[PDB]
Amino acid sequence: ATLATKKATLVAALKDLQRVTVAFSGGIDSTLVLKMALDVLGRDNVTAVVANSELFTDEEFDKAMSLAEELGANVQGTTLDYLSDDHIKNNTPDSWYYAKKMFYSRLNDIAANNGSAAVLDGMIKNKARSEAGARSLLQEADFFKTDVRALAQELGLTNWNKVASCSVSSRFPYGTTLTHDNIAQVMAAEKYLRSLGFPTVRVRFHNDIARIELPEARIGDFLVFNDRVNRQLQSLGFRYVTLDLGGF
Amino acid sequence: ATLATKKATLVAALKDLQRVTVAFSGGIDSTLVLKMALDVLGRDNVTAVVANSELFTDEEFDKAMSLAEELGANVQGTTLDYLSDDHIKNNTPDSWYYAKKMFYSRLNDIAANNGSAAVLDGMPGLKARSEAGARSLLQEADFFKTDVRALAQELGLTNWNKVASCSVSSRFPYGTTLTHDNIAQVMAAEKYLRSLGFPTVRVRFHNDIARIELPEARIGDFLVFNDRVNRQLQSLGFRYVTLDLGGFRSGRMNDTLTKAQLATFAASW
Amino acid sequence: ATLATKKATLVAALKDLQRVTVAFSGGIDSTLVLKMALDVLGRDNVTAVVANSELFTDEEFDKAMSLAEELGANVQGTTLDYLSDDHIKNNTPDSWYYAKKMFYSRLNDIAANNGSAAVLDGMIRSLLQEADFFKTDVRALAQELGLTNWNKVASCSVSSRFPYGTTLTHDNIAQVMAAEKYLRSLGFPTVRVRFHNDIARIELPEARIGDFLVFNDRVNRQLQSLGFRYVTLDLGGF
Amino acid sequence: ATLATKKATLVAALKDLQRVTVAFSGGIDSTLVLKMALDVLGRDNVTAVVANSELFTDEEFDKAMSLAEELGANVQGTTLDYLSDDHIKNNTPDSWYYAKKMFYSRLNDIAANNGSAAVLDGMIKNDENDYRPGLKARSEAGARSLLQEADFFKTDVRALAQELGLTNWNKVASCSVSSRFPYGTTLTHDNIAQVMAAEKYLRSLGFPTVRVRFHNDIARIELPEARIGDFLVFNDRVNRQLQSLGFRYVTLDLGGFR
Amino acid sequence: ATLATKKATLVAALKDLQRVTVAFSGGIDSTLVLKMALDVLGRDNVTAVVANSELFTDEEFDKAMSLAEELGANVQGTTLDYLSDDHIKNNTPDSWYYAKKMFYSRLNDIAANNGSAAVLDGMIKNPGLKARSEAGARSLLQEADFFKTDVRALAQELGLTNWNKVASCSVSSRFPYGTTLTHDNIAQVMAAEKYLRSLGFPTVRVRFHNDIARIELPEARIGDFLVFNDRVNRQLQSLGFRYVTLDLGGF
Amino acid sequence: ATLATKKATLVAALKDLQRVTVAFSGGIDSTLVLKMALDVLGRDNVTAVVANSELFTDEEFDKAMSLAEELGANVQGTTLDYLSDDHIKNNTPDSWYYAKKMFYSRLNDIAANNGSAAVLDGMIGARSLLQEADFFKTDVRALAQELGLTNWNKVASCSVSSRFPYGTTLTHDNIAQVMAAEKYLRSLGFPTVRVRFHNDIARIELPEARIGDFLVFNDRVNRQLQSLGFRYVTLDLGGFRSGRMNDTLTKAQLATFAASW
Repeated sequence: ATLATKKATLVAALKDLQRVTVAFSGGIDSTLVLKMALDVLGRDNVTAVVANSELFTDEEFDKAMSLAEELGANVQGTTLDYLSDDHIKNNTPDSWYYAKKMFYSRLNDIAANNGSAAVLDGMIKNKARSEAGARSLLQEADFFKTDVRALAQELGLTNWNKVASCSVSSRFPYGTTLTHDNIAQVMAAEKYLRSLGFPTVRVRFHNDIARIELPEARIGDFLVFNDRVNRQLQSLGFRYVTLDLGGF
Repeated sequence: ATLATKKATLVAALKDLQRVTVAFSGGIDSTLVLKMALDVLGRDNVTAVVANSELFTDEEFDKAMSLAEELGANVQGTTLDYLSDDHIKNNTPDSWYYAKKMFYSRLNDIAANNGSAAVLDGMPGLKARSEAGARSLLQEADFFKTDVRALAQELGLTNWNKVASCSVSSRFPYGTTLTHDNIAQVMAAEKYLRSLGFPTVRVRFHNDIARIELPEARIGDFLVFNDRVNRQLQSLGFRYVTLDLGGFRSGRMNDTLTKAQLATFAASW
Repeated sequence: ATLATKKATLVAALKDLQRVTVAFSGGIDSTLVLKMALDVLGRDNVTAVVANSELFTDEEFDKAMSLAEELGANVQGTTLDYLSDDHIKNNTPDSWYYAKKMFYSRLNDIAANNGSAAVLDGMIRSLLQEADFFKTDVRALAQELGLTNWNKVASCSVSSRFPYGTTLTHDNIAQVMAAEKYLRSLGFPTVRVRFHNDIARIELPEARIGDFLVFNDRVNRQLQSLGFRYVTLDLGGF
Repeated sequence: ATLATKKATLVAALKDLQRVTVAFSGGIDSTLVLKMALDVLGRDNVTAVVANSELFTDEEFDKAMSLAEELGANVQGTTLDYLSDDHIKNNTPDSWYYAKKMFYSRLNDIAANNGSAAVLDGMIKNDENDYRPGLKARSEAGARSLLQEADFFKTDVRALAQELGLTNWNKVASCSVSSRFPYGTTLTHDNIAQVMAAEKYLRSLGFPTVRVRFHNDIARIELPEARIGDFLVFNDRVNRQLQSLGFRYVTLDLGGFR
Repeated sequence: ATLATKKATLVAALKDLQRVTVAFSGGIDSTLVLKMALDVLGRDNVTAVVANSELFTDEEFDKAMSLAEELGANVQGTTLDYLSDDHIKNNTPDSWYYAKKMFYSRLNDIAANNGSAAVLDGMIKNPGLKARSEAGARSLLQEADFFKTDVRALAQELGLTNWNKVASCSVSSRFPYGTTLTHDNIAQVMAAEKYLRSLGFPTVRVRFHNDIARIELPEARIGDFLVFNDRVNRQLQSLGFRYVTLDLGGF
Repeated sequence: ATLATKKATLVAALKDLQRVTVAFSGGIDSTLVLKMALDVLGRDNVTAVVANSELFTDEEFDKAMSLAEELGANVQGTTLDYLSDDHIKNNTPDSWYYAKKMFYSRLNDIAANNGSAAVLDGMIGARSLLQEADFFKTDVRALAQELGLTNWNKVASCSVSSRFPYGTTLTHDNIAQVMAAEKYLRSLGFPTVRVRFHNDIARIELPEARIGDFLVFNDRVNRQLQSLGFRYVTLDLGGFRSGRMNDTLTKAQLATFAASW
């Protein structure tokens, strides 16, 4: 019922586990888990694992790896072939579930081979995890979003990913099959738009059509880049480069 | 040579035919032929025919019909079912040819049944004009674009369509099947945009996506209508309503370097 | 005149007091005061109080209450009835003064009953100002204690959206407050909806007026449903 | 039927009236009436009348007078006192009626004192009420609207006007300045001048279609929504200039012009 | 006097000349002169002449050529080398006079060689009038006391609707009086303006300040221009400018 | 490889020098250097030196002075007369080098007279310990966050020489004219701006993402910079740092255009 009591619960579960493997995204939640795991169990009893895959960009992978090193953790990257699963490859509405299922399976094999007693993730109290037996100790300790912020300040944590990343699957219609090329073309398209000063952007893939989603308050400033964005996204493989009048 | 020879050639060829049926678009070229037919042959020996179909809007048909009456011609409306032809229904790159062929076939049937000696116009197989026997006396008289203007002013011609019409098939990709509903959907979307003050517009059909083409100089003014256009075309059946950042007739206004880049990009499809 | 020397004076100042009640707005300044009060005097000798009233939004009240607890403070809500004062109710040019009197009277009244030696505020008793904290010193020291979360948008009393002389009502306040919250949700954090009966006069920073065009029709219809008959934008800006 | 048939009706109606007085506003409709009257009856049996008043701008009055002379008409200016009628003075919803009556009453006296058989105006099928737009223009049993009798629509007015080579007219349809004041608000020489000077300034920046709605200390500017994007570069100049004209707040209506 | 009396004067003056050469710019004045010459003397006795040169755009020449042919006139293009005269090339305030002098001299040679009794221009009653009188050209609109009101009234009476309404201006105005005109900087300014007009901005000037282009647009159009910033920048640099700028004062 | 390994190098390099003098501009790089220097050597072994001159604004000098002292450094003002050097006064393409020579010459005299073992600067006789420790721009920000550094100059400062063409002589009047014009533009909400001086022509460079917002200010800027002495006030259609955001083809073309001057 108090932050001390919630932090006490978390420390006790970590002390009980002894050795843990932590799924590290770089957000505040996984940052808080990894820093309490290091403080309670020591550097030699925690392994931070960062997933690298086709559904996320090299930038977020590099940023998550370096943040984990900045916390003083031993960090290990692992690559998942999400496109090997037909639910992900053909993008069904259940694609995220099979991606999380494949991710947590790899984490258990790492945890089994480094002697960890559990895989830890960042999930707090607001499926594929429970099937895997991973533990969300923040959620077991009744951490809400405000308690994550309070404890992060108490431990002097200031640096984490403030932008929540989302799988590139969301830029493709459910029917659409994801390939290594159209994913890369979508990823380069969003990265270019971001470099113009639009941090919140989506390039929705509709075969030959790119449908760009921007916050509507930014579209007026965007006009100066229309021609450059058009030709650049066409060089990336789109035939039509369009702007959604509904916005982001 | 002389414009007097361009008109003399035309006058002699019309006096030659005695009775004619004229394919009337409402454009300057067909306007000019129709009034030369009337002046040379009289009302009782000219039949103006204006096509009505699903590939063009009711506005231009009603506008073309009244203009032919304004010239003093006896006018005939005929309705064509272009979608009965599978080349048109399935929007092949040859669709224009089968549309013209079906049109000239109906004109030849109308002319045979009224007493005309020829069908007149303004300008995969045999040429749809020549296969049917249609005569383009303006081109036979070697009229250039300015001479049509020079003779049209000389004859006091004032009301005609300066807007070049284009078949609604052009808003669908090659291969896409045209339906009565998606045609109506495209037509209502473009008419809505014109009512907001954008006379030059295309709503390109990509199934669930509408791709709007506007002149780039107008896109800044267009933002005030984004939300209204989005919701209006969604009520018309589109799921996503988008604006093409290349504009209407992309590349027509780019610099020399990026005009050739946009050209070779389109040369891949 | 170093941040280390400024913080020592501030820590020492609090130390003398022993027990404090802190006027907590949720901004960076009062957040730094409250967490130095907590660090120096302990949680049981600090009372953070957040004022709620008709002149400020429920959102900033809820946000200030949660932020003070996030620092680990015991937090107390207090409700002020500003409209009970006839100077405030009729929006006189001196309305601010009678509002401040009611505000500090209530905090002094809270401080008297919890044993506090003084009421503290965040102004740049203003111990931040006495220690010569500039805006640059607040940012460095708040980060130094790991503070990242605070209310960055400074609130202003809703009285400013009504002409002097106009009687303030719960409905005209609610109408103005709802109009501003809608506009902020469109991506315009700095906005005023000036109330002129049938006319809403929207003030935006001039650098943002270009971005606003895409929202003209939606803003027009939304504020008409809120009770305005005409919805207008001031060409002079904010 | 055909535009030729509509014009034949008009020619016959003019030949039957022999001598006419034409209420000339300078718009497309009034230009077509005035120039067919001149073409059929000759300059000696047509009197063009252009109204000058406090409710319309001197600019369009000067333009209409020059156009009527340019058309080859004998044109006559007459100044009306709309504000003399208290129904117009106090801007009631029925103000249009007393303005139209006073306007047509003056025209009938001009027609009575020359040899004209009828007052003609520019009113077509559909059309808008010039004092109160949004009330469909209609009737007037004391005047003849030969365009409306011949079933001229707006499209036929263009077609026949181009056919006669008419190019110069006022393309923006004018509306009485009464419409810029709320119902109940009393019209003054100062607030009219204040609104008229404000619209005249806005028109000089390249906005021919504009309304400066008067709300005492508040100016509420109505522009066509398609033009509001162009307006941004003029915000500060318009704010200052309309403030010097007496407004305290200068605002832009997010709904745009009607 | 009445417009009927002025038109009678105009008709009688043309009837007396029998065969004429008309300097045709495409404006209201030159269109009215050319049309009355055709109406009074017939197509076989009128020659329309349109000047082509480096100081004006090919677009205005082509439209002027097309207008004369539309009126039913036999129209003839003639090319003038204005920069061969140093008074013009050095861009002095009197350069326009030497341009007009070279123009009327060529018109006199055309009229001398086709049998015309006079060169006619569009000038009216109320300048570059001195060059006209020295060359003996005739402004019949001004002799008949046509004012602007009479020109417009008669153009309506003859059903004339189409003429060039935008007044063209010599490219010298895009260079300061100190700068001497060369064929390359003229070509550079003309290509830049021709590109800008192609984007939908008919009213534009590209003022030449050596390495700097200063673009003048009507202020009401500057908002529309933003989408073209990058394309205009690189195209005018490829034309030789180092900086491409937009004047915040407008046109 | 790791930020920890680079910071260890940085800590060790400072310990060896024992006492250092830091050239402090207020940017992220020098703020980082000064704060690691203070943490490793203590306030008594590092003196912060901020340059004051006619080529930079009083605002940039005061902010560097307030930031260095707030971090706990002993801060020292030194005034440089850059315009006394004809390479700077006449703005040659190598002018920046003679400005750096005159500044680093003054820093060495302070370093000789305070007992410092080296002059330190922010680069990634002078020592750039960030560059020796293999700090890239990303490592500067990551480590600057680690020490809680929040206040630094986010808009990069640049000598006013850059607003004048090569060959043009700098005067107090044209410098003041450029500084007054940029300060006015900054007050309208454009913190990143350049007013390039071309005698009677002002050429304004803004970040392209901001040019859409600028239209509302056209007339005010035109009149205000005209009162400052310009005859024509213009906006550069390439923007600030042109070509940096263009597409692959037009970034290459603009780099060709820029290379021909």
